[PDB]
Amino acid sequence: NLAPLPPHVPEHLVFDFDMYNPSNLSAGVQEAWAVLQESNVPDLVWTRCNGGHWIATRGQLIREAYEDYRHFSSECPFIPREAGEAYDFIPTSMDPPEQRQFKALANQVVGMPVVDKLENRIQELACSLIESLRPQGQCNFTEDYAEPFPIRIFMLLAGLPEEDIPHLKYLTDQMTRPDGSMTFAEAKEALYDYLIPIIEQRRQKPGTDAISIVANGQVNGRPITSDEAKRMCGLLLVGGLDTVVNFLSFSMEFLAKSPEHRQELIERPERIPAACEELLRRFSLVADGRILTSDYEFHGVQLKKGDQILLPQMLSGLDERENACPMHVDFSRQKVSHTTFGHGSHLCLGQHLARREIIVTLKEWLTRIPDFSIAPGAQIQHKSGIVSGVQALPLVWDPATTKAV
Ligand code: HEM
Repeated sequence: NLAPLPPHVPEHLVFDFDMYNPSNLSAGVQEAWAVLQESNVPDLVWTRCNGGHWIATRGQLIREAYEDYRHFSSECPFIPREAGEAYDFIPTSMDPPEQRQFKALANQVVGMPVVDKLENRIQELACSLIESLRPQGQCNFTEDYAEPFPIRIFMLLAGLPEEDIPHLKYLTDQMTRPDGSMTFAEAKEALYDYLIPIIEQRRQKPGTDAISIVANGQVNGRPITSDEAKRMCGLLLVGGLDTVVNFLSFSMEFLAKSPEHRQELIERPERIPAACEELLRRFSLVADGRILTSDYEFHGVQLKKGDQILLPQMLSGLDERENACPMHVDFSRQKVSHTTFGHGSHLCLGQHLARREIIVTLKEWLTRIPDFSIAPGAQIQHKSGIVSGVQALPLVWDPATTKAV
């Protein structure tokens, strides 16, 4: 389904890439997206899929566009346009200076001090989850750890019932990896229907949870409104349920295939932090964009007001001009360059929480289950979207080789 080429788009700048169903998906989602970085592809292209939009294929441009909010606005960050228009999460749908105020409050509920406070709990859940799987000798990583671990920690932070996970997770997934079952506006509607009552109650009888903190916060000297609280909370929800979840599978899929990398971390644990960054670079998984606020010429290409442009955060670290041998995982890289957590005034607020959950998982898993692999006959399938993911990850191991700690 290709849309007719706009009058201002040069025919030679056309490359029909479908961010929701890339061609070589079978080889891995990152590999599938990296085709945009082949010699035959210009730095800035236009695809006719999903309504027609631009795509910046180089780290340099991606960074530039993200730094220039004057021309590239957050107002419409999702593709297709229908989704981006219905998109109203705070603070991502807003540009600075406005953005700053809300960013500050959000940082209060998921910032560093909060992570430091939840450390022991994160460590406890990881250990408990793993120890319970260790003797089984097998599991579907995606549903047995990748999902429960980060999500339960979030529900704990938000003070929400673990019984709502299935419902909430489904709605989130429809927003990043659309099933066609429902439009973005509907998924968004459903999620807000869930939050409104809760925020209401949290305004009258406040608690210590992130939701209470947000629902009763102060922005620009005055108090936050219900709508504003609802829109910010909706964003924390999507971030807490559909980000770390997927990243952990990509990483575990790789560690399961690379004994030498597992070994390296087991012997030189001081390398884990560095390893975490390299994996964040190699298995980057986010791709959203911006909207042109006016006609603007970007690197020789003429962009028209209203044009939407995808700035794949995942491509920056795969660009050979930024990292030599991009597809190779090297824990000892002198300089690990990436924009996995974004770039510009919208740099990820939950990156500290994320890194903590990743580093804990790596350390605690390899301690108890140092040797594991992917189940025979299983074919690991990836899925593309605003946030890419793994369908399932069947792992197997000899319990006799595990270590109860
Ligand atoms: C590996 C995990 C994660 C990745 C790769 C990631 C990636 C990103 C990216 C690329 C952005 C920038 C989007 C843009 O500029 O349009 C972002 C924003 C954000 N992330 Fe994360 N994120 C992760 C985990 C989290 C978690 C766990 C939370 C917390 C619940 C979270 C909350 C946010 C928020 C609130 C923003 C919006 C900040 C703003 O608009 O100013 N993220 N994230």
